[PDB]
This record gives sequence, structure tokens and C-alpha cells, in this order.
Amino acid sequence: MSAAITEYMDVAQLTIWAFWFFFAGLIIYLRREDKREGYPLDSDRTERSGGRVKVVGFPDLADPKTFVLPHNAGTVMAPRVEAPTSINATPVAPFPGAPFEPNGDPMLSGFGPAASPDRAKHCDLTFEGLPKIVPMRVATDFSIADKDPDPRGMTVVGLDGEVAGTISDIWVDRSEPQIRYLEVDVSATKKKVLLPIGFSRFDKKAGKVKVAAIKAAHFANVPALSKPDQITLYEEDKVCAYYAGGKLYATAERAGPLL
Amino acid sequence: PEYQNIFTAVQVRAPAYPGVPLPKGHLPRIGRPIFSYWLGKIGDAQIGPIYLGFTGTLSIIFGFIAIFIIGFNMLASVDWNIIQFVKHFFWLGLEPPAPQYGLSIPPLSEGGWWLMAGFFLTMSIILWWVRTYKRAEALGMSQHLSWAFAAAIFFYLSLGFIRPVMMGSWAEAVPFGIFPHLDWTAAFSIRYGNLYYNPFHMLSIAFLYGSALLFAMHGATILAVSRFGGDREIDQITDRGTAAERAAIFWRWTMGFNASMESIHRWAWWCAVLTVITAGIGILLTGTVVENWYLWAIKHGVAPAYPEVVTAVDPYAT
Amino acid sequence: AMLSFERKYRVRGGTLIGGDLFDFWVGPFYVGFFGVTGFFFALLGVLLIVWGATIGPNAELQTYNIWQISIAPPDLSYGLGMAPLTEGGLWQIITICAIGAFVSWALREVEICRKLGIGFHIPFAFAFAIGAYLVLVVVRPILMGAWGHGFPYGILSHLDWVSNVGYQFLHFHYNPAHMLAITFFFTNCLALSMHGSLILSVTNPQKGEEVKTSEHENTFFRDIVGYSIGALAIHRLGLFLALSAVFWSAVCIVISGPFWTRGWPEWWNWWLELPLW
Amino acid sequence: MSPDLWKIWLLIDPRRVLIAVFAFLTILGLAIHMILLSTTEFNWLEDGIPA
Amino acid sequence: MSPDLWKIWLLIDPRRVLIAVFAFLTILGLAIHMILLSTTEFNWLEDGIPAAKVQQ
Amino acid sequence: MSPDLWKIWLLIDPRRVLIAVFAFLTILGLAIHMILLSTTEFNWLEDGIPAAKVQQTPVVPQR
Amino acid sequence: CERPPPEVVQKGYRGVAMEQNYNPRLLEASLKQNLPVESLPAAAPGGPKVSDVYQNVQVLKDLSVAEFTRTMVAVTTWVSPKEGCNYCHVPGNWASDDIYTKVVSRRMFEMVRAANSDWKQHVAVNGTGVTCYTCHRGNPVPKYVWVTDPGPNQPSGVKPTGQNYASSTVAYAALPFDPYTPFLDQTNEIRVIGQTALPAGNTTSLKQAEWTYGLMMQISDSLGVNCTFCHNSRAFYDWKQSTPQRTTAWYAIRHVRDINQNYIWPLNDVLPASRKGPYGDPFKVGCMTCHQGAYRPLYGAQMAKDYPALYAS
Amino acid sequence: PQQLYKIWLAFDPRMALIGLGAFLFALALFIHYMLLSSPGFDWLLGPDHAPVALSAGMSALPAGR
Ligand code: BCL
Ligand code: BCL
Ligand SMILES: CC[C@H]1c2cc3[nH]c4c(c3C)C(=O)[C@H](C(=O)OC)c4c3nc(cc4[nH]c(cc(n2)[C@@H]1C)c(C(C)=O)c4C)[C@@H](C)[C@@H]3CCC(=O)OC/C=C(\C)CCC[C@H](C)CCC[C@H](C)CCCC(C)C
Ligand SMILES: CC[C@H]1c2cc3[nH]c4c(c3C)C(=O)[C@H](C(=O)OC)c4c3nc(cc4[nH]c(cc(n2)[C@@H]1C)c(C(C)=O)c4C)[C@@H](C)[C@@H]3CCC(=O)OC/C=C(\C)CCC[C@H](C)CCC[C@H](C)CCCC(C)C
Ligand SMILES: COC(C)(C)C/C=C/C(C)=C/C=C/C(C)=C/C=C/C(C)=C/C=C\C=C(C)\C=C\C=C(C)\C=C\C=C(C)\C=C\CC(C)(C)OC
Ligand code: HEC
Ligand SMILES: [Ca+2]
Ligand SMILES: [Ca+2]
Ligand SMILES: [Ca+2]
Ligand SMILES: [Fe+3]
Ligand SMILES: [Mg+2]
Repeated sequence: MSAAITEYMDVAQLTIWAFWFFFAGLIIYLRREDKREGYPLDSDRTERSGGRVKVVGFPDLADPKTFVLPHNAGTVMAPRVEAPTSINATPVAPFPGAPFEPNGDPMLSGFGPAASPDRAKHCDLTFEGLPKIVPMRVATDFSIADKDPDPRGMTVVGLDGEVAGTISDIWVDRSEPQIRYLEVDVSATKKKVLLPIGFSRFDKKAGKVKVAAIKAAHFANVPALSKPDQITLYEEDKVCAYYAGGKLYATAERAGPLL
Repeated sequence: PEYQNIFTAVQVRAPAYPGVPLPKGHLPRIGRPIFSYWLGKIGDAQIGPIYLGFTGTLSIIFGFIAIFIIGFNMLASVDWNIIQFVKHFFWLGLEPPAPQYGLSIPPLSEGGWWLMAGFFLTMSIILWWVRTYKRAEALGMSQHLSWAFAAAIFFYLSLGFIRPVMMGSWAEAVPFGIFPHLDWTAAFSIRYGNLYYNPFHMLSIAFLYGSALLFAMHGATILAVSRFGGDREIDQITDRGTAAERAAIFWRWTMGFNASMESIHRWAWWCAVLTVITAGIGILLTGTVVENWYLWAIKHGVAPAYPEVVTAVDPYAT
Repeated sequence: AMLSFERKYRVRGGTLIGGDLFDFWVGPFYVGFFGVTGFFFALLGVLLIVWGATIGPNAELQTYNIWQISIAPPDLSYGLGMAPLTEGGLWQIITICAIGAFVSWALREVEICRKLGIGFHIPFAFAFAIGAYLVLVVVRPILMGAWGHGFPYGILSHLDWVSNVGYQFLHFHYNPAHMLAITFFFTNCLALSMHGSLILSVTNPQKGEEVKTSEHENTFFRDIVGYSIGALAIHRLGLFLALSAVFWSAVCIVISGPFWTRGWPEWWNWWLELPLW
Repeated sequence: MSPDLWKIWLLIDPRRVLIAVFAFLTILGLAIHMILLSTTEFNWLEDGIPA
Repeated sequence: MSPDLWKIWLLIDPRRVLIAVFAFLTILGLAIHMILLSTTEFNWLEDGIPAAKVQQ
Repeated sequence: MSPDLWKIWLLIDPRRVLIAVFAFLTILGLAIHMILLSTTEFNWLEDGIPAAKVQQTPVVPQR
Repeated sequence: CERPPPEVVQKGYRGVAMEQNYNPRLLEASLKQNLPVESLPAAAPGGPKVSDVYQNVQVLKDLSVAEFTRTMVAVTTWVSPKEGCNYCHVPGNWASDDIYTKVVSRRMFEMVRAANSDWKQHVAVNGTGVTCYTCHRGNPVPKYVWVTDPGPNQPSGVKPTGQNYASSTVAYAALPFDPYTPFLDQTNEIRVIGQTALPAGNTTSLKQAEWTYGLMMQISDSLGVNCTFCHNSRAFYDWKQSTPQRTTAWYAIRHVRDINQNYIWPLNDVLPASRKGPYGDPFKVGCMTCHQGAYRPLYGAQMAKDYPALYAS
Repeated sequence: PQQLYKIWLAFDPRMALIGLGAFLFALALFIHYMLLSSPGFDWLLGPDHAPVALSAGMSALPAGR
């Protein structure tokens, strides 16, 4: 029982080698956990082989893991199969790794920055089973903090500083009190559209809302809700993606380059 | 320019939330919650309530006794002069017994108070660990947090208790002070030959830098996709939306591989824990199986060599 | 190659420089113009590091051991001028190549996030680490007066540089900005451990139980410490701590030598010489 | 001093004033006793009197 | 100096100024006493006057 | 200065300038008094004037 | 706070970062405090001898009268210029020894002549030399002496630790603040680091490394340098990687121990009580007594070579 | 240049004045600091700057390789 195993080896060397073995095992485990979403990959190697060679890399995938959702919403497998889709674009060039062109009208195309998957068509729920994101017209116990603007009646201006409507209601979150959406009453179609907070800037001096994503004339194509009191995971994603597409498709100068 | 979601522009007030009901046989939560406006610009503007059981009361008592002993000895070291106590506060400390006692109990002024303070502080830390385990299990959750706290406690006990017992003396332990314990940290490296050459020290530093890198990347990633609802990570884990897809695709295009919304939080968990695990080993090997880390590195061909441009004559080798 | 849900996002445009000239993907990577520039800067830097290892400090101390390979900066007698290739100019060329590669990487990230339609938090955060490196090898050598104040490029030799620079001030723990940076680093590690633990605990409950909701996350930390910060605020705080650590470390290293040339404990004398005591 | 000083108590909360003055007086007494203990002339325990 | 200075209480809240004055005066008294005790000339306890019954 | 200077208060309110000035002059006076106390030429307490009448034992000449 | 740039002296291999940094303004101010004194003109060589005109000459027995009086005139300037010659000599004559100052100075002469002949591996590398002015600088009592420090007052039943207290003797660190007694007066081991990769019977505690650290802080404060002036910090124990000044420091420690044990302590009987510490020991010599913040006394000004009465032969 | 007034048709003057003032102030600070560092143009040393002369074989800085 000493510190020298041989003429060259000692304890502090064996300990570091044992750590390296454990670290290799841990890295394999973490990389296997990383591969529960989006694998097996979609490449030319699979389709040339007639759907025979599946590209997963190393290490391969794990056995499916089960999540059970509350209030009897169902069960979801962490590694699952999903239906291959047909995109709304067309390749710019036939060589591999080439970009695609957003066929049609880019805002109303569902491709690029204006793209989204199809989530479940049910509202997110609280711990008691109520809808989670609701307007303040039904969450009456809520209130605006003191010494704060209360953005009701504020005019919303578009990308070019042209007014596109006014705020009508505020959609809040019952579980965590914060604002998730603004409701804009568009004065071009007599309709009401939702606007995420992440795409709006509060000019509290002059009482304005700035939307730098889309222009004033684009507020007429925002996807609408099914019922005026609640929203689903599908519609929220669609609404956010429509505004996100304007970060590239709004004007002719936003595609680049600088030089 | 564009809203970066760093501060909350407009706040909304709802009534206080007592919390998820606890099962039978639990005490009620104490305190009435209140709201802070300035605290609500960066996070949640609600403070309280708190749960205090029996383990939580015992932890408080033990810890306050330990801290009172430490403070009383710091005050006694300046002969009861409170002004001089304020002047020298960062330099004062309570320090371990002398090396001529081994693992015995010295008088109070010569290291008994240090032993009592260490025992009581260790008891409070253990009781707080039990409290965290019990609160995790009361709500039906798992026990990851208690495992991470157990790793931290393992490093703490290696630093203060296990290594001195292995070396056979209490003088190897760290003092209770601000500048005193930094002095201990410097002297430990000097005595055992340049701790930079300890390979577990190298691994621990790598994991600390990695924790900082991982938290910066994850925070920036979640803040960048929060316009799509990305901050609600549980929903994205159980139902993948555009936030998770864009976050994965960004990193896949940047560095060739990516993680998942669920999987990244594992990379976060293991990176931090391995910071302290490799730390606790690194000092248990020091002084027990390795005497000089620089000479150990030279023996294993790790230390670099430089041209001889300055040198000294050895007066012990004449 | 492509994830099973990635083909919807490979759109044309959003480039900063180049347009359609370099707008393509190479395997999983997106390259662009800055991809080309950064890749070839990195390639030349690697090849020059390998050649510097091949030459070695001498013909006798040259070795291919990875722990012992070191490329060193010039002497302090050259000032801010350009040194001969064998006497420290290779270090300067490699430093230029490294700076070019880092800036190219950041600009490629900017292009990628313009393409995906997301915010610019990630390149902004990377710029802090780039700035810390630039303070290490550019700002401090110019303020001091010579390129020889930079650190050598080697796995074990730059540790020797850190140790000797630290002992030039006799006790580096008493540097105040150093204390602030260390506090931020430790706090960041603690916060990361807690965030990971809570998310995993909620997502992986006890056996025969359903996935926990958002209320449980807040209740847990209100019952442990009496306060909960929220889902978005924990990421805010993590980014803030991780960037503050680096900012204060850069401050701590740029004041050692240029703005203070004595021992670091002595700096505290202003507190000990107050007339109150 | 004018007799109408009793109007102070409708300007500041009596409970907070009571607790603040109690805490301040206790802290002041402790501080003065310790400062006296730190000296050589006024340390009644180590003065050696009576021997 | 001015027969109209009593308007000052129409601007600054008296309840705040009372607290900000009492606290400031207490802190100032403590600081001045500490400054005096930090000198060898005005330290009334360790000056050796009158006499010294204890040995040091 | 100009007779029409009194218009300055149409831009700055009395409360936020009165508080600032009153919280500023006190700090300036404290800082100046401390600076003078720090020097050996303008320290009125330890200047030795007038006389000492305080006796000032072996000493430690390292400090 | 200071403003750049500093003056830098490189000591090691490039990239190893063994350098000295000086603030030019601080350097000029420090230089203003260490100027030398212009020497007296040389004496006429020849004439009457010392051993034939003086009675109680014991140390300077082998000089000439002109050189003897020149040496007396110079040491009047070096030590006691204000009081003159009555400081050492009783008024009325010169052969009497009824005053302690003359005896102390007679011992000091032997100390200086021993320093200039027996310790040339310390004080004669560049021929700087040691004179009475090196320590006194015109003052009867040197400005940088030390005694055994008792530390801050403690309660009657509390055992002192000797540390955890801000002190300028260790450059304002929380290290043991009295490194003089165990090292510069007594003879304790300074080495704490082992010289094998694996344990073999080296039971030095961790608390002794702090005492060594305190002594090194005092040494570097006395010389106005940093650690890398003598060391390479990756191996403090390694003499092969150190600088030539480390050997000089090694000899200087022994020189100071010799001075304290053999020249200062035996004088403790005849010195007045105003020259002693609270423990009853006299004022003693350290690294600060001669260097006074410079890497050489007076930055290496050479004034000892002009006076041949300060050499043993 | 003849028709330079068209340069204000592309750049907003309100931002241009802010940028110009900030840049000019930064340039002035940098140049003053550079002069303060230089050993020839340092007016803080005083008009009567007389560095200490070395009477004997003394050197302010230690020798280095
Ligand atoms: C005796 C020595 C002194 C000491 C002397 C010094 C000196 C000297 C320095 C520090 C610095 C640090 N010290 Mg210290 N320090 C000491 C003791 C400590 C202790 C301790 C427990 O005692 C701790 C925790 C620390 C901690 C710290 C940190 C605050 C800081 C290092 C982090 C940093 O700068 O990030 C900065 C991060 C970077 C620079 C990363 C840059 C990476 C970029 C992005 C480039 C890309 C990398 C790569 C090329 C990518 C490709 C790689 C692969 C191919 C994929 N020190 C002792 C007392 N310390 C350093 C500092 O503050 O620097 C600013 C510093 O210079
Ligand atoms: C040279 C050093 C001298 C010395 C010279 C002086 C001089 C000169 C002065 C003091 C003053 C004070 N000294 Mg002294 N002082 C010495 C030694 C001491 C010792 C001691 C342990 O030996 C103590 C405990 C004190 C304590 C005190 C306080 C009583 C007082 C400062 C009070 C304060 O902080 O107001 C801050 C708090 C407030 C102002 C709150 C406001 C009070 C209210 C609103 C107004 C008064 C109402 C009152 C509370 C109740 C009714 C009182 C009526 C007016 C009768 N001195 C030594 C001997 N001392 C000052 C004094 O006399 O104050 C009265 C003063 O001018
Ligand atoms: C993964 C490794 C990292 C880590 C992890 C970690 N730390 C943890 C945990 C985990 C997983 C916990 O679960 C636990 C916790 O509770 O977190 C919220 C904790 C914790 N880490 C802590 C500290 C901590 N962690 C550190 C580091 C790290 N922790 C690592 C970097 C450090 C450093 C770097 O030094 C510190 C200081 C605690 C805040 C907490 C555990 C607290 C605990 O156990 O306390 C027990 C004792 C008491 C409560 C005594 C109290 C007695 C009286 C109340 C005193 C009265 C006087 C009072 C102090 C006066 C002042 C006024 C007061 C009102 C403040
Ligand atoms: C500022 C907060 C923290 C942070 C953040 C951060 N780092 C980042 C990012 C962010 C946000 C990225 O987006 C970016 C990334 O892509 O991450 C995956 C990155 C990154 N941070 C990295 C590393 C890294 N970060 C570190 C630190 C930190 N990064 C901070 C703690 C460290 C430390 C502490 O040492 C390292 C090593 C990379 C993995 C990656 C950037 C990759 C990159 O720039 O690639 C381009 C360059 C090359 C591929 C080759 C360069 C060619 C050179 C010739 C190499 C040698 C240069 C060197 C000067 C010589 C050798 C040095 C010796 C010491 C060996
Ligand atoms: C108003 O406030 C009052 C006056 C009441 C109290 C104030 C107190 C103050 C101001 C306290 C300040 C405290 C400070 C600054 C503390 C600093 C502490 C630090 C930095 C500590 C850092 C490290 C210390 C460590 C790691 C010590 C670890 C020791 C351990 C683990 C020892 C365990 C020992 C055991 C279990 C011994 C058992 C032996 C037996 C049981 C026999 O002992 C009795
Ligand atoms: C050059 C040859 C001389 C002469 C003529 C003297 N000294 Fe020194 N000296 C030194 C120390 C530490 C002391 C003790 C402190 C003290 O007593 O003041 C002395 C003391 C003296 C005295 C006695 C003065 C007195 O207090 O009455 C005298 C007369 C005296 N010295 C003369 C230190 C040193 C040195 C440092 C190593 C050197 C060199 C000298 N002295 C040289 C001389
Ligand atoms: Ca008594
Ligand atoms: Ca008195
Ligand atoms: Ca006076
Ligand atoms: Fe997260
Ligand atoms: Mg200590």
C-alpha cells in the first residue's frame, strides 16, 4: 500500500486515465440524448439509396422515451416518426447545398423565416384546467401596475411610421402574470389581429407602439383565431411566424447585401 | 432599437399566489407576499411566502451558533474595540489549531473554537441538504438538485475535514476569514509546488470555463428566440415549436452539430457538477500520493523546457 | 446534413457581403463569404503553429510533445516594431490570423441569424470574449510599450506566463476587480446548476406521474428560498452573470501594470488611512 | 418648546419609531460598553482591583 | 432672511426631511466622535488624565 | 445675469434641483474636510498647536 | 491609480514574464531621497604616526594623523552633524571613555570594517562598499530599525496568533507580521518545499509556508522589487532556474544574522532604555536599514573607496 | 466640390451633429492623453522640470539581459 505502482506508474496517473474513460462514456451518453429530435437525417444519401441507408451518424439512436401530459392530454414519444412534407420553394441551383427560392409571394409562402411546423390544436392549460393565455376582458382580477402607461388606446404605427390601428385589448397569462399579446383593431378591414410583444416597441413618451417587422399595409393578412377568448398552440405559432417573415421579406433592401 | 427583452416595459399585477397545495401533515407557509416594482423590471415581482419545517429550524439554529462563534472570536482578536473591528474586518479571522496538536482538542484560544464552529456549520449544511431533498419530494419532483448539492458538500468536506484527517493534523484546514482564506489558498499552492501542474486542477478549470460558456450560449439562445415563445421551455419540450427548431438549426449551421431543448439542460447539469467532483479529488491526491506537482509533471513529460539564459549558483551544493 | 425539419429554412438571401457568390452549404455548415475567409485564416494559423513546432526553440529542445510545444513573442527590446520571423515574428503573424478568424466567425453568425429571422444576442455575447482576447494581446501590450507582453502560444507555457505575471504583484488575490470577477464566475456556476436541475426534475417526474406544470417551478424555489425569478428571467440573469465575469476580468488584467505598478495589498491603504480610525 | 409638539405623532408611525429607538438604544449601549472594555483605565474586569 | 421662506414645505415632503435629518445628524455625531477618538491629543479615555489607577 | 433668467424654472422643477443641491454641498464639504485632515500641513487636530499637555514607553519602529 | 507607461527591465527568457516595472514619477521621487554626499579631499601622505601621538586608539591603529583627523571629520558629518563632536567625546579632553556613545561607535567601526572585508560576496560585487552614512543618513539613530513586535493588545486569557491583522511589515497582507525574529535574528529553516515527486518524509506544515511568505514580502518591500527579481514562480525551489541575485540574497541573510548576533546584542548593556523594545531587546538591523526601498543602497553610489579607514587592511 | 449641399439629402443632420461632436471630443481626449504619455511634451511636470543627476556610479534602473 504505497503511491508507486511501478518504476514509472503512480496513483495520480491511473486516476486520470480512469477519469478519461468515464468522460468518454459520458460524452457518448450526452450525444445519444442529443439525437431524440430530428433524426434520422434527411440527405441525398438516403434518397439515392431508395430509402435504404439511414443517416444517423455515431452513436445511433436510443429507445423511445414516454412523456405523459397532464389533464389527460395524451402521451408523446421523445424519438418519434413524422410525416415528410413538400416545401413551398424551388432550388436555385441543382448542385447539393444550394439555397431555395421562396416561390410565390414571400410573405404568404410559409417558407424561410416565415415557416412553422403544425403543433397540437389544443390550448395550453393551467394547474386547474383553464386556458392559459386569455384576454383581460375575462381575467378581470388582473390589473396594470401603477405609474405605468397602460397601453390601451395607443396608436400602432407600421415599419414606415404610418398608423395601422389602435390597441383594443391585452392578452395576459394566468399562471405567470405578464403580457403575451396585444390586440390591434385594424382600420383597413374592420378586423382584429394579434401582435406578439417581442415584435413591438413601447414609445412611452408620445404613447406609441412601433412594429419594425411588417409595414402598415401588411396588418391585413395576419392569421386569425378560431374563437375570440382563447388561442391554441397551432395558431400562436402561425401568428408569430407571419411576423417573423417580415424581417426578411418586408422591403427590397432587406435581402442584402451591404456591398 | 428592436425590443431586446432585457427589461419589462409594462407590468401587470394579479393577486398573490399561495402555491400548489401541500399534502396532509405539513405546516402552513409563513408570511404574506408583497410586490416590488423595481424588482419586477428584471424578473417576478413577488416575494414570499416561505416554508419552514423542523429541518429548516434546526439548520437555522446550528448555522447561527456557528456564525456567532466566528464573529465573537473576530471581535476578541482586536481586544473588544468595535471601531478597530470595522477598520480591520476584512483582515480578521478565526484560525485552525497549531500543527503541534495533531487531531487532538486544544484549548479554546488555541483552536477549540475553530473546531466547534466547523462542527456546527457542517451540521447546518447537512440539515439544509435534507431540507432540499424533502421539499423536492413533497411536490412529486425528482432529486437532481439534491445530487448537485451533494457534490458541492463532498468538495466542501474534502476541503475541510477528510484531508486533514488523512494528513493527521488540523493545521492543514482553512481559516474562517476573507483575506485569511485567500492567504491559505496561496500558501497551499506554494507549499505543494505550483498547483497549475495538477491535472485535476486543469480539468476543474476547464469545466468552470465551460460552465460560463454554456450559460452564455444558452441564455443568448433563449433570449434570441423568445419572440416565438421560446422561454416556455416545458411546452417546447413536450411539443416542439418554431423556437426549438430555430435554436437547433442556428447551432447546426454554425458548428455542425446541435442539442435539443430537453438535452441542453443535461449538458448544463453535468458541466457544473464535474467542476466540484474533479476539485474534491484534486486536493485528496495532494500531499497524500504526490509531493511536488512540478516534479511529477517533469517525470511524466508535461512541463516545457526553456533555453538557459539566466541561472544561479547553489550555495548548498558547493 | 439536414435535420428532418430543416429543409423549410434553407432560404436564399440575408448575406452581408457576397450575395449569391458564396451562398451555399457545405455538409451541415453554412459558409458564405466570411466562412471562406475564416476557414482559410484558421488553416494558415494552424500550419504556421505546426511549422513553429517543427523549428522549435532550438535544434536541441525541439519536440513534438503536445504539452511542450510553445511559440513565443518577441523581446522587449523590439518595442512595437516588427521582429524577424525566427525571433518572434511568427507569433505576430499567428496573432493576426487568429484575430481575422474570430471576426470572420462572428460575422458569419450575424449572417446566419439574419437568415433565420432571430435576434442578435449570440454574436453580441461572443464579442465580449473576443474583446477579452484583444485586451490580452493588443491593448495591454500597446499601453505597456512592447509586443513582448503578450502570452506565448502553448498548452503549458501560457500557464507559466499567467503564474509569473500574477507574482509580479506579490499577491494577486488582493486585486479588487479580480475578486469581483471571481464572485461572478462562482455565482454563474451555481445558477447554471440550479437551472439544469429544476428543468430536469420537472421534465422527469417520479414514476407513475405526469409532467409538472409552470406553477411547480415557482412553488419549489419559493418554498426553498422564498423567491422565484421566472422562466425568462433565469436566462436573462445567466447571460448577465456570464458577461459581467468577463468584463471585470478584462478590467482586472488591464489595470495590472499600466495603471498600478506596486503590490496589490498596498492598494487598500486608502481604506486603512482614513481619519475615522 | 411650544406645547403643540404632540402633533409629531400624526406625521410618523408610532410603532416604527418605537422599534427603531429600542434597537438604536440597545446597539448604542453595547457599543459604549465594548469601547470602555477596550481601554486599560476603564476595564473593570482586568483592572486587578480589588486584588 | 426672507419672510416668505415657509413656502419650502409646499415643495418637499416634511415626513421625509424629518427622517433624513435625524439619521444624518446621528451619523455625523458618531463620525465626529470616532475622529476625535482616533487621535492621541483628544482621546479623553486614553489620555491619562486624571491619573491612572491601572498598570500598563 | 439677464433679467429674464427666472424662466429657467420653466424647464427644471424646484424639487429635483433643491434635493440635488442640498445632497451635493454636504458631500463636497465632507470631502474637502477629509482632504484637509489627510495632509500634515492643514490638519488642525494633530498640528501640535497649541502645545500638547498629553504625554507621549518602548515603541515599535517597524510600523 | 497611476498613468502609463512604466519603465520595464526584462530578466528572463521571452514569454516567461520575469520583468520589473517602475513608475517614472515614483522613481524620480524615490531617487530624490537617496542622494550621496561629496567626499572630503585626500589627506597629505606622510608625517607623524597615530601610535605615537595618541593613547587610547584601539581600532584605527595603523593610520596616519592626517588620515585619522580626516576620518573623524567625515564621521562627524555622517552621524551627528547637529551636535558636532561633543556627541561622542566628553568635553575637556579626548582620551576619556566615560560615555556610552564612544564605546558604541568603537564597536560600529569594527562592524563596518568587517562588513567591507569578510562579506565581499554581498557588499562588494560592484565595489559599492559600506560606510557609516549607509544606515544613519545623517541621523544619530537610524530610521529603519526593528524590534520584537508584540502585536495588537489581546484579552488576558487569549493566546495571540501573530497574524490576521493588517500590517505594513508584510506590505499590508494578512500574513504573520513579525518575520524578523525567527529568521533575521534566530536561525530557522526557510525552505518548505519538497524535492521529490512522491512523498518521502517531508512533514513541514502548511502554516510554515505562510511565515516564509511573510519574510519574502518583507524582503521584496525592502528592496523595492517583486518575486521574479530572484525566482521563476513555476519552481521557487529550483536554483537552476533562478537569477544570480538569489545567491547574493542567500549570503545577505547570513550577513545580517552575523551583524545582529555578534555586534548589536552584546551592546544591550550600555545602551539607554530609550533604544529598546517592549521585550527589552535593542534596535536591530534588517534589509530595510541599508537598502531603504532601493535594489542597492543609494542606488549604488560609491563613497566607501575614498576612505581607507573603513577597511580591515 | 460645388454641389455638396446634396450630402445632407442622404444623411440626417440631427444624428450627424451628435456623431461629429462625440468623435471630435474623443479625438481631443486621445491626443491629449498621447501627449501626456510622451516624454517630450508633458506640461504637468512643470516649466522648471529638473531631473535628478547621478553624481557617482549610480543607476536608477537595475540591469537586465
Ligand atoms: C498566481 C496567479 C494568480 C492569478 C493571476 C491571473 C492572471 C495574469 C490572469 C488571471 C485571470 C483570471 N483569473 Mg486569476 N489568478 C489567481 C487565482 C485565481 C483563482 C483562484 C481559485 O485562486 C480563480 C478562480 C481565478 C480566476 C481568474 C478569472 C477571473 C480570470 C480568468 C478568466 C478569464 O479571463 O476569461 C477570459 C476568456 C477568454 C480570454 C477566452 C477567449 C477565447 C476566444 C473566444 C478565442 C476562441 C478560442 C479558440 C481559438 C476556439 C477554437 C478552439 C478549438 C479549435 C475548438 N484566478 C492567482 C492568485 N489570473 C485572467 C484574466 O483576468 O484575463 C482577462 C488573467 O490574465
Ligand atoms: C471633546 C469630546 C467630548 C464630547 C464633546 C461634545 C460636544 C461639543 C458635543 C457633544 C455632543 C454629544 N455627545 Mg459628546 N463628547 C464627549 C464624550 C461623549 C460620550 C462619552 C462616552 O464619553 C458620549 C456618550 C457622548 C455623546 C454625545 C451626545 C449626547 C451628543 C451628540 C448627540 C447626537 O449624536 O445627535 C444626533 C441626533 C439628533 C440630533 C436627533 C435630534 C434630536 C432632537 C430632534 C432634538 C433634541 C430633543 C431630544 C432628543 C430630547 C430633549 C432634549 C432637549 C433639547 C433638552 N459624548 C467627550 C467628553 N460632545 C453634542 C451635543 O451637545 O448634542 C446635544 C455636542 O455639541
Ligand atoms: C455545482 C457546484 C456549485 C454549487 C451548487 C449548489 N449550491 C447550492 C446548491 C447547489 C446545487 C443548493 O441546493 C443550495 C441551495 O440552497 O441553493 C439555493 C446551495 C447553496 N450554496 C450556497 C453557497 C455557496 N455555493 C457556492 C458554490 C457552488 N455551489 C458551486 C460553484 C459557494 C462558493 C463558490 O463559495 C457558496 C458560498 C448557499 C447559499 C446554499 C446552501 C445554504 C446552506 O446550506 O446553508 C446552511 C446554513 C445556514 C442556512 C445557516 C444560517 C444561519 C442563520 C440564518 C445566520 C444568521 C445571521 C445572518 C447570516 C446575518 C446576516 C443577515 C441575514 C438576513 C442574511
Ligand atoms: C464571453 C462569455 C464566455 C464565452 C462565450 C461564447 N463563446 C463562444 C460563443 C459565445 C457566446 C460563440 O458563439 C462561439 C461558438 O461558436 O460557440 C460554439 C464561441 C466559442 N468559444 C470558443 C472557445 C472558448 N470560449 C471561452 C470563453 C468564453 N466564451 C466566455 C467564458 C474559452 C476560454 C475561457 O478559454 C474558450 C477556449 C470556441 C469553441 C468558439 C469560437 C470558435 C471560433 O472562433 O472559431 C474560429 C477559429 C478557429 C476555428 C481556429 C482559429 C485559428 C487560430 C490560429 C487558433 C489558435 C489561436 C491562439 C491565439 C493560439 C493558441 C492558444 C494557446 C493557449 C493554445
Ligand atoms: C452581528 O453579528 C454577530 C456579531 C452576531 C455575528 C457576526 C459574525 C460575523 C461578522 C462573521 C463573519 C464571518 C466570515 C467573514 C466568515 C468567512 C468564512 C469563510 C470565507 C470560510 C471559508 C472556508 C472555510 C472552510 C472551508 C472551513 C471548513 C471547515 C470544516 C469543513 C471543518 C469541519 C470540522 C469538523 C466536522 C470537526 C470535527 C471535530 C470535532 C467534532 C471534535 O470538533 C468539536
Ligand atoms: C560608522 C562607522 C558608524 C558609526 C560611527 C555609528 N554607526 Fe550605528 N547603529 C546602527 C544601529 C541599528 C544602531 C542602534 C540604534 C541606536 O542605538 O540608535 C546604531 C547605533 C549607533 C550609535 C549609538 C547612537 C545612540 O543611540 O546613542 C552610534 C554612536 C553609532 N551607531 C555610530 C546601525 C548601523 C549600521 C547598519 C548596519 C551601520 C553601517 C552603522 N550603524 C555604522 C555606524
Ligand atoms: Ca475590578
Ligand atoms: Ca481623560
Ligand atoms: Ca491645532
Ligand atoms: Fe433553459
Ligand atoms: Mg493564516
